[PDB]
Amino acid sequence: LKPHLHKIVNSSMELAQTAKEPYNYFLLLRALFRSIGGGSHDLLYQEFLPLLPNLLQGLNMLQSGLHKQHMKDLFVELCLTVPVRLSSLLPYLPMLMDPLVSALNGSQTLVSQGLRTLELCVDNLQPDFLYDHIQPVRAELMQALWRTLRNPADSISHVAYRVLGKFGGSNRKMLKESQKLHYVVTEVQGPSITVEFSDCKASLQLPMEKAIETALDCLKSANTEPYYRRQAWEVIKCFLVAMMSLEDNKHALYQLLAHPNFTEKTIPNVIISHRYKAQDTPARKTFEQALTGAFMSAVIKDLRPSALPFVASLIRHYTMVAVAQQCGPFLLPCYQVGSQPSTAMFHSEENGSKGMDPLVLIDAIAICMAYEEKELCKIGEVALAVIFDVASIILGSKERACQLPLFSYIVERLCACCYEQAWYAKLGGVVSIKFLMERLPLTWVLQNQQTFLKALLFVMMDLTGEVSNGAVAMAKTTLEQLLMRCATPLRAEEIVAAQEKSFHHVTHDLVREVTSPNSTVRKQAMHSLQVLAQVTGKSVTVIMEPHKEVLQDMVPPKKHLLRHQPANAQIGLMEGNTFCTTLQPRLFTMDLNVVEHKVFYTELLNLCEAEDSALTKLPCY
Amino acid sequence: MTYIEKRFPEDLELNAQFLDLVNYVYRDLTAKLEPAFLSGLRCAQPLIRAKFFEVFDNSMKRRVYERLLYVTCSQNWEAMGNHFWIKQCIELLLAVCEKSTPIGTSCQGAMLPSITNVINLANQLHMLTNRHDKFLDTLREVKTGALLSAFVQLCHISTTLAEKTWVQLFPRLWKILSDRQQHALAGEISPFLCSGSHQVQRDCQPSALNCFVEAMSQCVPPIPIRPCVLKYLGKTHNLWFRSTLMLEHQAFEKPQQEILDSLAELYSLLQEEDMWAGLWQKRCKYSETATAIAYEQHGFFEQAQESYEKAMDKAKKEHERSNASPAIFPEYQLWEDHWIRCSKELNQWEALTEYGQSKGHINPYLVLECAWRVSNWTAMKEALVQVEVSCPKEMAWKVNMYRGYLAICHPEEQQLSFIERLVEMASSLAIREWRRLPHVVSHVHTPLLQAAQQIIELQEAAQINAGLQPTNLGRNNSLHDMKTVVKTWRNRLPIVSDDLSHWSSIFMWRQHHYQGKPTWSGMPSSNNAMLGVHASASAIIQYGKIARKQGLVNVALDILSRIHTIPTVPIVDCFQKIRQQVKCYLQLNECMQGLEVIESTNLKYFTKEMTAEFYALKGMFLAQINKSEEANKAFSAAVQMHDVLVKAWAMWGDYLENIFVKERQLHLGVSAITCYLHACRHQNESKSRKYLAKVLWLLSFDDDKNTLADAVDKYCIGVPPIQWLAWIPQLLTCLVGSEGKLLLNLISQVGRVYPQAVYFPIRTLYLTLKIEQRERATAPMWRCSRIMHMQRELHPTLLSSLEGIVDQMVWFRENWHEEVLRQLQQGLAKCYSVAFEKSGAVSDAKITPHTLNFVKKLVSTFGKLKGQFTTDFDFSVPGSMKLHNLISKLKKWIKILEAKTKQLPKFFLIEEKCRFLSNFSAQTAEVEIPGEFLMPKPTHYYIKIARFMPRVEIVQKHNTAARRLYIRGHNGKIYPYLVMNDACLTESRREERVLQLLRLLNPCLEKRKETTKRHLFFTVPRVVAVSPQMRLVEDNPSSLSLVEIYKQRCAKKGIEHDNPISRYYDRLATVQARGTQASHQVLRDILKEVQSNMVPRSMLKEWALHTFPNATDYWTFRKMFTIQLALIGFAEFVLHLNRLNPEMLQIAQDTGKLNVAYFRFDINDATGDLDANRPVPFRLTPNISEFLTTIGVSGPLTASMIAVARCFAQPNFKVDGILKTVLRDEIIAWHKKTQDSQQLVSLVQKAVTAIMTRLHNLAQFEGGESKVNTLVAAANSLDNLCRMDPAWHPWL
Amino acid sequence: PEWLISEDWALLQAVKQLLELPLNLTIVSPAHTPNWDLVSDVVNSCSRIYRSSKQCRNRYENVIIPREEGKPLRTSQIYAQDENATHTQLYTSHFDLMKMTAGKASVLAESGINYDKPLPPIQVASLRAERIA
Repeated sequence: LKPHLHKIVNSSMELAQTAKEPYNYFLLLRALFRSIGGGSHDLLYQEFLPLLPNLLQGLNMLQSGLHKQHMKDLFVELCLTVPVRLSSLLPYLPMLMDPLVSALNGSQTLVSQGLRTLELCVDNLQPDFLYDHIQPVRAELMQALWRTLRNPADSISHVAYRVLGKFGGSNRKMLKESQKLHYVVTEVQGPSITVEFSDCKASLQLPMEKAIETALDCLKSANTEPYYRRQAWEVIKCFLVAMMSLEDNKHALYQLLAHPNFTEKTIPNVIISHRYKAQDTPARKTFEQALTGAFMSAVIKDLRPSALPFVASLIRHYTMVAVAQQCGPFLLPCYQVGSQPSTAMFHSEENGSKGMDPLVLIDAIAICMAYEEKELCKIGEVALAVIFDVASIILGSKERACQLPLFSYIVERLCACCYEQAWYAKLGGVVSIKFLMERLPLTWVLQNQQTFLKALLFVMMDLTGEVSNGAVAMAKTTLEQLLMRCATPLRAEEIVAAQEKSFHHVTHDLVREVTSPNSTVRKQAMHSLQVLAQVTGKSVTVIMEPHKEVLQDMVPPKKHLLRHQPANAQIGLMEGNTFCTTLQPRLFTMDLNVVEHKVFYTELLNLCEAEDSALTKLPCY
Repeated sequence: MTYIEKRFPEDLELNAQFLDLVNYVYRDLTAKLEPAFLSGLRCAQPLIRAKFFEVFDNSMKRRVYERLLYVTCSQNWEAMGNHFWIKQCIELLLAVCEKSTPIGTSCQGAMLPSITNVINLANQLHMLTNRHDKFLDTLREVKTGALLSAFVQLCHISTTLAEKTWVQLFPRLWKILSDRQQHALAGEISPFLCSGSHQVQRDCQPSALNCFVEAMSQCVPPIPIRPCVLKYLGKTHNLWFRSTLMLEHQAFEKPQQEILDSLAELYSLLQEEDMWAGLWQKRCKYSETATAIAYEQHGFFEQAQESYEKAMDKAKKEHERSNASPAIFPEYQLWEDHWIRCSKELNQWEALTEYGQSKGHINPYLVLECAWRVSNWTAMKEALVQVEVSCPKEMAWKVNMYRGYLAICHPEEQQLSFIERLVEMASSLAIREWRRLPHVVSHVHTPLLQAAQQIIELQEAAQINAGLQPTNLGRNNSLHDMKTVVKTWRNRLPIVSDDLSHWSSIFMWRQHHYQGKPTWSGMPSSNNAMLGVHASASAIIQYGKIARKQGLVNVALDILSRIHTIPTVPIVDCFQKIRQQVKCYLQLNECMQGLEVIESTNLKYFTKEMTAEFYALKGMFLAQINKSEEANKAFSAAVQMHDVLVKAWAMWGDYLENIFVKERQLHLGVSAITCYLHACRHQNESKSRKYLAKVLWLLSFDDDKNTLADAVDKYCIGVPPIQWLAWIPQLLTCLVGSEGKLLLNLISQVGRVYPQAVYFPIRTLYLTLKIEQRERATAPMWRCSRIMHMQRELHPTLLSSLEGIVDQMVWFRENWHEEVLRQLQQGLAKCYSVAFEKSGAVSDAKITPHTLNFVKKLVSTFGKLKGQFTTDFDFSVPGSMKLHNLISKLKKWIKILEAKTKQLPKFFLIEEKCRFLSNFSAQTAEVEIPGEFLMPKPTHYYIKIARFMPRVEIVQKHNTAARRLYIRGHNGKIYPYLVMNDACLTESRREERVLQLLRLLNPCLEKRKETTKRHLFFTVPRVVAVSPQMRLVEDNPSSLSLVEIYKQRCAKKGIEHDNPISRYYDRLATVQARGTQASHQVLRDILKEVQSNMVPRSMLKEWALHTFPNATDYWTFRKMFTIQLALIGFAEFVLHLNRLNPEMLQIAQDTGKLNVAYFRFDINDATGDLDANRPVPFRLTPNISEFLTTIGVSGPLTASMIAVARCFAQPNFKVDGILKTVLRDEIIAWHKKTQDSQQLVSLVQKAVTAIMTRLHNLAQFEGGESKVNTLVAAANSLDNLCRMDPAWHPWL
Repeated sequence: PEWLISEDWALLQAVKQLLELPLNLTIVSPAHTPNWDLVSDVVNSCSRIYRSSKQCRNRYENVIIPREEGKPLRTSQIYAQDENATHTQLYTSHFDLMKMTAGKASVLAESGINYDKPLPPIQVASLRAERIA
C-alpha cells in the first residue's frame, strides 16, 4: 500500500471538492486512518509524513467551514485520529487545534475523541509549549472544557475534570475574550395569544416566542417522535391562524379582486428590496419562523395530508394580500407609482406597515431553500408556483403578474441565498434561479437576466475551495441554460428591445470576466461565450466586439510590471490573451512593434525559457 | 409499584394505566399510591399522561387561585423529584382557560392584515375566491383550546420552553389574582419555597424551584421573601445571582440588617471579595474592621492581621463593661474567619493548627486544613474522624481527598491500594458541586478549578508512594515513573493570582513526597536522593518565589530560610535561594542585610554564568544606595564575564541612563544606548518594550551630529525586527523628523520581514506628508518612498494586494446625505462646547470665527435641489449674531437629514461597485487580518485573509455613518471590521497614540496579582489606518455607545435626547437675564431638576435590567462593566486624557467590555501643560453610579482603581520609559500643530513627571484607605458634576 | 461538639419559618415537609462549627421539644435572661486564644576581569564581537 498511497489521499481530497457526494471520499480516509492507525506503522507512517501539510491544512479548512452536521462531525474526526504519532505532528499542531475546540462541542463520541486527543497532547508537549499553541483558541477551548463538566455522561465529565486539573493554573487563567452573554436587543412584546379565564373574566397574553421556535425545532429535529411532531404542527398552525386576521369573505373579497383597473391599468413599477429592511422585529422573526415550520410540516410524511392543503391554501392567501396591497385598486402609499424601496414595506418598530407585511412569506420560502435538507426545495418550489399562479389569475396575465413589485423581492431575496457561505444555502439559490427561469415569461427573465448571471458566477467563484455536494456543477448547467433561454433568437418590438439590451449587458459582464484570476469562473466565462456564439449566429468576436472597452487595458497587458500581480491573475491575463487572440477574427492584434506588446510577448517568453529553479522561482513564484 | 418502576422501565404501560382505574377505588384508603400516580403524570407515553391528567384535573376547582394554592400548599412534589414538575403546573393552570373562544391575539399590530383591509385604509377568479373562502371558513373554526392542548403537550418534551413559560406565566396570572388572593398566596408561598420536598430537586440542573423562584420575582406586586431563605435557595438550587440581585434591591431601598448578613454571606460564598469588602466597609461598626478589610482586600496580609488583632482587644475591653449588642456578632465572626484567612496567607500554619485544637471550642475544620500542612498527622487523623461525622457540605469532596493524604502519609504505615476509589470519589463529588454553580464561570468557580489541580496530584502522588514500596522499588519502570511525574510537577503550577494559601497546598503536599523520595534512596548508587532533595529545594524556592511576587516579602524570607535546614542542596538550587533572597531585600537599613548576603555568599566558588548574574545584582543593589561608582565596575565585571546576560546589559544601561539624564554627558548616552540594545538582542519579543522605549527616549537628546543615532545604527543589528513592531509609530515619528536617514537603515529591515506591519503606517505617513506639503520630494517623503520602493521589490504580490484593498476602500465612504449630516453633528458638538465656554457671560453669546468656517464650509459642500434652496435660505449668513440661536438651526437640520438618511440602504454587496475585494481569496496573496501586527505577539497566531464577506452593513457610529465589512480569516472565524472614514488627520493620529499606550500597559496588569486577581485589562480595539483620512477599526457588533442607551430609552419616552442641554442653557439664561450671575446653587438646581424630570436616576439600570433578564447574565455584565469602567476612569485621570463624553463610552452588550471611543491626551494648545483637571477627575455620573451605588462603586470600583494604580507604581515596570517615549511623539505632534531641540525634553519630561505625580498620589497606601476613595467620592459628588459641561450630560 | 443557648433560639425561629410545635403536627393542613437542611443553614450563621442537618434535627426533637413544652425556663425566656453573656464570653475567650497565638571578590581576577577599572560598554560591546571572531 505504500505505492500510490499519496494518490488515494491527494486525489480523494481534490475529488471530494468537485464530486456531488463527497461523503464517500472522506469516509474512505476515515477507513484508511483506522486501518493504517495502529495496524501498519513502519513504512506508511513515514510515507504519510509528506501528506501532513496539505492534508491537515485541507481537513482544517473543511471543518472551519460549515457543512451538514453529519458531514462536520466526520471532518473534525479526520483532523484528529491522523495516523501520525505525537512527534512529527507538532509543526502542524496549530492547524489541529481548531478542530479540537470543535470536537469538545457536538456529538458525545466527538467530545470523548476531543478529550482523548487533548489528554495525550497535555502530557507529552510540556505545558509552556502547549499553552502557547492554545492561546489563539484558549478563549473558546477553555469555555468548552468548563462546559463539558456539566455534560451528563459521567465518563466525559471525569475525563474533562482530570484534564482541567492537569492544566495547573492555565485552566483558570483570565481570558482576553470574556464569556459571551445573552442579551435581548428589542424591548417590545413578542407575538402572544389571548387567553381568558372564568376568574372575573380576566385575560392574559402568553408569549409564543419560545413555543413557535420550540415547535419549529421539533420539526427540524430528525428523531422527534411522531406524536410531538403532530403537536409541533398544531402549535404552528394555531399560531398562524391567530396572527392572520380573518376579516373578509366571498362578496367582499370577490369585488376587490374582480375590480377593473388593477386588471387593466399599468402595474406600478416599484422595486422592493431587503436592503432597506431595518431589522427582523420579534413578530416578523417569529412569523418567518412560524411559516418555515408550516412549510416543513408539509414535506414530512404522516403530516402532509393535513398540512399541504393548509400551506398551499395559506400561500394563496398571502399573495392575495400582497397583490391587494401593491396592485391597481387601492395599494398602500408605500407602493405608489413613483415610490422608492423605503422601509415602510417591511414590518418595523418605528415606520413599519402597521400590520405584518405579506413579504414575510418570501422570506420563509427563501429560508426553506437555504435549509440544509434539500428536500425542502420541492415544497418551496411549490410555493413559488402557487404565488405566481394566484398572481397570474388575479392580475389576469402571466407577464403582468411578473411585473408586480412582489417578484422584485423574490428575485432579490432568493438570489441572496447565493451569497451565503454555506454550500447548501448557495445551492438553494441556484435551484431558485433554475425554477424561476423555466417557469416565468421570457421578457421578465430578460429584466432579471443580469442579476441571475452575477449570482451564478459568484457561487462558482465563491466555491473554489471545497465546492459542494454538487453546486457549481449545478450552477454551470443553470448558467448555460440561462444564456440559452435568453439569447435564443425569436418577436415583438418590446421583447426584441429587452433581448438586445439584456444581451448587451450580459456580454459586458462575461467579457469582463475573461481575465479574472478565478479559474472556475474564468473558464466558464470563456465557455459561456461559446454557447452564445452557437445560440445566435453571431461570431464570438462579433459578440465581444462592443465591449472591447473593458478588456482593452489587459489583452495588451499595459506593461503593468508583470510582478505586481499574483500567480492566479497572471494566469488570467495570459489565458484571457490566448482566448482573445485565438479567435479566427483575432481581436486585438498583438503587434510586436507597438510598445507594451513586445514587453508582454518578451515576458511570457523569458518566463517559458526560465530553466533553473532560481530564475523560475521569483518572489511572486 | 416501587419495584416495577426501577427494574423494568419499559413495561409500565400495564401498571400505569391500572392505577388510573384505581381512581374509582379511591372514591369507593390506599392514599399511599400517590408516589405512583405522580410518576404516571410524567411518564413518557403521551396517551397515559392525558389519562392520568383528567383525574388530576378533575380533582380540583376550575379556579386560577385554587390551583395556585394546590401547586404550592396542597400538593407534594417529593414523589417526582428527578422530574421538572413545573411542566404539570403549566399544564394545570393552562387547563383552566376558556378552550371554546376562537383564537386571537392582543398584539393587533403584528397581525397580518386581511385582504380587504386595504379597502378600509382608503371564471377562474370566482372559483378561486369561492374556494378560498372555504379555507378561511376552516380557520374560523380554530378555537384557543386547540393551541393550549398542543401548547401544554409541547412543554412536556422541552424543559426550556417549560422554564420560560412559567417565568412568563406566573407573573401574568399573578395580576389576575385579586389583591386579597395575592396576600394569602404570598403567605403560603414563603413556607412552600423552604419546604423539604424540593430538597430532592437540588441536584437536577434546571431545578423546578429555580424556575419557580425566578418566576415570582417578576410579579409586579413584590412578593416578600425572607433574606434567610433567599440565601438558602441561592446556595442550593444554583440560584446564586438571582438571590444576590434580589437581595441587593431591597437592601438598597430598605431588623433591616438581616438582609445585609444574608447578602454578605452570599458574596463571600460567590467569592466576590471586592464586592463583599465594599458591603462591610459600609456597615462595619468598628473603624478597625474597615482598615482590616481594606488591607486584606489588596494584600498586605501582615497589616490586615494586626488590624484585626487591634480590633479584638479593643472590642475585648468593651465586653467587660458593655453588653453583647447582638447585631455586632457577625462583625466579630468576621474577624475570626478572616484573621484565620490572613493567617493562612501568611504561612502561619503551625500557629493555626495549635490554635485550632485549643483546650475548648475546638475547630476541627480548621485543624483539618492546617494540620496536614505541617507534619502533625496525628492531629490530622483525630480531626478527620470528628469532622466526618459532620462533614456537612461540598467539603465532602475536600474531606475525601484528605483521606487520601492520610492514606498516603499514614501516621505509621500506608496502604495506598484503595486510594483510586478515593480520588475518583472526590473527583466525582467535586464535579457534583460544579453542576450546582452558576452558568458563567467566575470567581465562585475558582476553588473547583483551583482544586482540580490538587485532586489529580493526589492520584499521581499515590503513584509516587507505590513505586517507593519495596515490592516495586528500584525497578527501572518505577524509577522512570518517579522521574517523569516529578518533572511534570515542576512545570505544572498555579497562576500568580491564586492566593498564597493554595500555593502552599500544591507545594506542601508535593513536599511530603519530596521527603519520602529521599528516604527510599537513603538505603547503593542511589542518586535519587539528589533528585528528591533537588525537588524539595526547587519546590520550596518556587513556593517562596511567589510569596515575594505577592508582596509578602517577610514570609518569603522565612520560606527561603527553610532551605538552610535541608542537609544538602544542588549548588544550582542554592543560587536560586540567594537570587530569591537578594531579590527579596531589593524589593524593600535593609541595605546592610542585603549587602551582607550578597557579599557573604559565593566566597570562592561558582561558575561563570551564575557569577555574572550574581555580580549583576550587586550593581543594581549598589545603584539603589548612594554608592554607585562601585556599581559600574560591578556591572562591567558582570556583563563582560558572561556577555550574553540580558539582566546585566539591561540593568547596566539603567544606571548609565540614570546618570546621563543629568549632566547630559554624550559619551554616557551611547553607553546607555549600547547597553539597552544589546540587552534586547538576546531577549526575544516581550520583556523588551521597556528597554526599547528608553532607546527611543534617549534618542531625543541626540545632538545635530547624531552620535546616539549612530550608536543606535551601529548596535541595532542582531535585535530581531519583531521587537521593533511595538514601536512602529514611534519609529516613524523619528523617521519623518531629523536624522531619519540614519534610522532608514533600520526601518527597511523591519519592513523587509513584516511588510504589512510598516506599509500601512508608512503609507499613511507618506500620503500624510504629501497632503501636508500640497497644502502649501521633501527628504521625509523621500525616506518613506524609499522604504516602499524596496519594500515593493520584496513581496511585490503582497503589497499590490494591500494597495488594491485600500484602493477599493474609497467606495465605502458615506454618500452626500450622511457626509453633510456628519458635518452638522460635528458642528453642533463644537458649538455646544464653545457655548459652554461662553456661559456665565451673556447666554446669547456670539458665533466664534471657527464656527463660521465650518458653517461657511458646510454651505460650500451643500451648495438635492429641494434641500438646497432651504439650507442656503435658512443659513442666509454663516451665523448671524447669536451662537445659541445657531444651534437651534443645526438641530432642526439634524432632524431633517437624520430622517432623510433613515431611508438610505442598509446593505450593498462588495461585488457591486468594487470587484477586487469579492474576487479576493486566500491563494491571491497571504495578507494578515488588518491590525494584526499592532502588537508584536510572540507566537505565530496570525490569521490570514480568506474572503471579504460579500455583504457590508451601513451602521451609525456616535456621530457618523461607517461601513462594516465582515472578514473571514483562514481559521474560519468572521472578524467584523468597520471602515472608518474621517478628515482631520492630525487628530486621528493622536487618538491611535493613546490606544498604543493602553496596549503597551495591558501586559503590565497581567504580571502582578492584585490586578490579575480581578481580570483587569484595557480592551483596546484594534485600529489600523490606511490613509491620511480613512482607517479600519475592529468593531464588534452589539457594541453601542452610552449616549445611544440614553437615546434608546429617550426615544421610547416622549422627549428628545437634547432636551437636557437646551433646558440647562435656557434656565441659565433666565436667571442670567435678570442680572444675577450663575451661582453654584443654581447649577445644582438645574442639574437636580433635570435629574428628576427628564433623565431619571435609574435610566441605565432600567435598560440593563430589560436587556439582561437572566440573573447570571446581569450580574456578570455589571461586574465586567464596573471593572472596565475602573480602568477607563483611572486612565482618563492618571494619563491626563480628554474628558469621557457619553458618546465616547462604547458598551459591548455581548461581553460587557467597555472601550472608549478614541481617547486622546488633553494637552493645552498654547503649551504642553497637559491640563486634565476638570471638576470631576473621571466620569462616574448618577446613572452609571445608580447601576452600582451602594456596593459596586465602593468595593469593586475603588478596589479596581487602587489595584491598577499600585500595579503601575511598581519600579520594575518602567512606565516612565513607556510614557516618555509615547508622549515624546505626542509632544512633537503638538509642536507641529502649534509651531525641536532640548526644549522638547522639558515638555515631555515635565509632562511625564506630572502623570507619575497622579499615579503615585492615588496609588500610595496609608494606614487605612487609599487616596482613591476621596476622588471617586469627588467624582460622583453633585458639587463637581453640576459644574461640568452640559454637553457632557452630567445627569446621564 | 459544644452545645449553646442562642443556637436553640435559632432552631426555634427556623422551625417557625415552616411547621409547628410537634413538627408535623399534621405537617400543617398541607404537605410542607420540614426542611432540616435549611434549619441547619440558618443556625450556622450564629456558629463557628457546622451543625449538620441530621444532628440539627435531633437536637430539636431531643431537647428543644421537651424544653419548649416545659409543662426549667422556656428557651425564649432563657435567651432574654442570659443577656447573650455566654456568646460574648465565647468570643472574648476566642480573642484571647488568637492574641495568645499572636504573641508567638578575587574570583573576577581569575576570570580575566580587571575589576579595579570598569570597562565602558563600547569596549565591552567591541570585546564581545572579537570573541565571535
